[PDB]
Amino acid sequence: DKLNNLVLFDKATYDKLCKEVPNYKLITPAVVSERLKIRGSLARAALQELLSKGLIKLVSKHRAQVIYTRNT
Amino acid sequence: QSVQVFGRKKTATAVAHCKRGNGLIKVNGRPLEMIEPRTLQYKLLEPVLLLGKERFAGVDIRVRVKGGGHVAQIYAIRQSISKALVAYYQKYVDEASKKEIKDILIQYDRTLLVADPRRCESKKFGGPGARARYQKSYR
Amino acid sequence: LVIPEKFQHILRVLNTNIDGRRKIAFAITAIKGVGRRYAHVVLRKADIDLTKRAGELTEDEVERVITIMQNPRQYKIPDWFLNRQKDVKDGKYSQVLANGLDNKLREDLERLKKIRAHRGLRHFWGLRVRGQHTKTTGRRGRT
Amino acid sequence: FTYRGVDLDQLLDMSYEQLMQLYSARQRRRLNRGLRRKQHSLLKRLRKAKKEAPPMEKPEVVKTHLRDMIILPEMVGSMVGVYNGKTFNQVEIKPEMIGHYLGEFSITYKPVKHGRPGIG
Amino acid sequence: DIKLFGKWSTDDVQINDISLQDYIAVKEKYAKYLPHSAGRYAAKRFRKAQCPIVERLTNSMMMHGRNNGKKLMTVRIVKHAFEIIHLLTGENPLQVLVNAIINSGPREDSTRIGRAGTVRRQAVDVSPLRRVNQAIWLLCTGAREAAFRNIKTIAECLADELINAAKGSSNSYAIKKKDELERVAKSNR
Amino acid sequence: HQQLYWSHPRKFGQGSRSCRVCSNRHGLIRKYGLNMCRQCFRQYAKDIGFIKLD
RNA sequence: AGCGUGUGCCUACCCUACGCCGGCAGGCGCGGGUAACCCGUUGAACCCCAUUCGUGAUGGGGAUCGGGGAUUGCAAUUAUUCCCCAUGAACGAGGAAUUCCCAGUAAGUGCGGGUCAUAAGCUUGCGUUGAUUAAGUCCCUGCCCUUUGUACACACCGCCCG
Ligand SMILES: [Zn+2]
Repeated sequence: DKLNNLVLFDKATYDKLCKEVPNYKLITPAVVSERLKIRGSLARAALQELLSKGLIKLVSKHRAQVIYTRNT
Repeated sequence: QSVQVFGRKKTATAVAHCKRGNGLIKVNGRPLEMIEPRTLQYKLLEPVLLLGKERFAGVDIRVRVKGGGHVAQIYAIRQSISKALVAYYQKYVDEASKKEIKDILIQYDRTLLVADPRRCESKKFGGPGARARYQKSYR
Repeated sequence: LVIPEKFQHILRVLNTNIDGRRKIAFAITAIKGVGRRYAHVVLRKADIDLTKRAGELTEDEVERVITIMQNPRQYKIPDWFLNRQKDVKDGKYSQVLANGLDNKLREDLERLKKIRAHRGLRHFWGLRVRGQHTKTTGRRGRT
Repeated sequence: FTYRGVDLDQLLDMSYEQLMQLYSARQRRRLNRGLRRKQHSLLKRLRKAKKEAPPMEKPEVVKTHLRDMIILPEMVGSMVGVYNGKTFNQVEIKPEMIGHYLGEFSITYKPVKHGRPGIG
Repeated sequence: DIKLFGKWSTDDVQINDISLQDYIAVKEKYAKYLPHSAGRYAAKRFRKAQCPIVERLTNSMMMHGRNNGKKLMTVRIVKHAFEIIHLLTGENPLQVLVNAIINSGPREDSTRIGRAGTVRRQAVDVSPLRRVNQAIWLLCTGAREAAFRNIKTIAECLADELINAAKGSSNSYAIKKKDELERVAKSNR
Repeated sequence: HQQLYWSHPRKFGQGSRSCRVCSNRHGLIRKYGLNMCRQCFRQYAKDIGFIKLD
């Protein structure tokens, strides 16, 4: 079926973004868009604040791929 | 007191200058790390990550290169680094150290000393390229 | 980049039901007469960032980007951007928008059909106008 | 009636190098490269047909091959006949066709109505 | 001494099957720094058994028409897949590659015999080199077919089948074709 | 018929060049200043020195 | 990168660096080059590295059209080409059927030459990136050799019986 997603932050899904995203061992802009049902730009940009939060390790940054893992 | 050898792929000709120095290996006046296809940085660094920095600590390599493309100039640079160190060890060190370099360089990949001799075939009339032919129809 | 709350989800500008959750530069494209190129120039002339989407825009910056589409020549948008540069009747430089694009090109076409010309008649038969070959192509929708 | 925001009466005495700034680029370039020796003699023929025409009567039809003649605003109302390869077709010049060529008013072909297909 | 992409070593990789030991490359001296080698493996029959199977997977990654020359494109796809594999499993990511190539190739094919429109096949064996050739084909077209109109990139879609073939799951496209290529094979026998 | 018949401007175009031995206008080799037909070049090729090597 | 081309018997017709004016297509001067001397270190395109977009007929795709602007020409209307806005269709990987190909090959990707006042979706060459599979058979389509049947031989598209 067609994909209805959300372009900006929702009140409920922002709770989902802040606690189990550091509990995945693989965080990547095409898994966050599939799990929390968001568009790719929220997955690309909303994740890039968590690097500044110091909560999520940065594994590899590339044009077509971004790989994040949790700390420890 | 100096060496000049050439490496070679399809069209590229990297010509390596080896004199007695300290270990600054430069491609066209820039380091080996900054060479732009960095996906093949290890392809560039194979003859120094193999034989260690200490076998290169007495030389100074200024590689110039022209012709070909990016992949064909990477495979020309690393061939001329190897062929330059081997010729330096033959001309100013003994034959034994040349053998102990050459067996590791050959054991990794023979295209660090022997040129790859395959070049592009010629297009022929009747088709779009060398082997391929135009599509034909019936009746 | 927080949760928005005053989210005008559909913007009703110029009798067009445009998107409100697309980007602010590619939402204005959904009206006739604004492509992807014109909206960028009017948004840079309106001095708004283009990171934002269409729903967080305050109403001052909603009206001030429509009023630079009713008369762009006061804001140094040059003449080579406009939809009709040298008009055939008044010779005025304007960017025709969605309500009057059909209402302008109909008069451009039927102007050529009162004149009984080689192009208005070619439009009137429904055939190809710009000198294409007509033997093998254009078969779709024709009987 | 107007054309680029100026009525026909100022176009009748609009000068040669100033009317050129109202036209489109083919016609502006054509008036820049000049109207040739067999195109001055057509306008003279239309003057000679105009001032001998009766004051309530449009002038007689005049035959031409000049399909490249631009319709100047001093050429309105005349009955010219531009050829189509076979016949001279009767053209009456209206003021709304003052930037076109004369040769887009005699159609050069029979607009096609098909028959039954033979052996394809 | 020789780590693939400078990070993954080869000493703990252990091929299981004896059927594929002489054909599947690196454990010992086929250890390379990069999958790009540009060597004349197609110059003779059986010569491509002696090429590193990372280069095999890279070469079959670029199959479709818009990607047919791009090797530097596919080597970074494999490099980025070898991070996602290690994150989702936690071990060396070369042991999972030989676990996927061991598991995915069929062991009994059917050879086509009939007339124009008539099909009456018959079951034969499968050479282990054709098993290695058809392992990487099913893996790569599973990664290709399940990443086409999808938000998932090719590096995730390759990795999430390269582990699912190692685990022998039937959600992977590779094992879904092997068991049917043996199911229609046993059906004649 | 003096400002006429050879009046039309033949300053360029396909029918201002012709072969230098055929006086024919089609299939013309202007390269290197040959200005021959493609058929009359093939007759006189070995006389000009164009040898067929490969 | 590599192959190339460049002021012409009649013959008008060019490769162009550099400075200025232009969003741009172009316009002015001003030099070089009959060429390994100048364009030219031929500062090509995919490729590579960053930002944006986020599986929807979408920013993919660009057809078809309305206005302008500029070169080529004696002439551009049945659009010569080129530039700028705007419009934004089919198309979701393709049935029966069928083509080409074995290694620097297929395929991708640009570049020169011919045509050329104007001009390449063509062809002819050149590079650049660069594989999968095969190293076999006579099943199909055909070619051929040897035995051999023929009441066939303007020769199976034959000859011939109701
Ligand atoms: Zn001739």
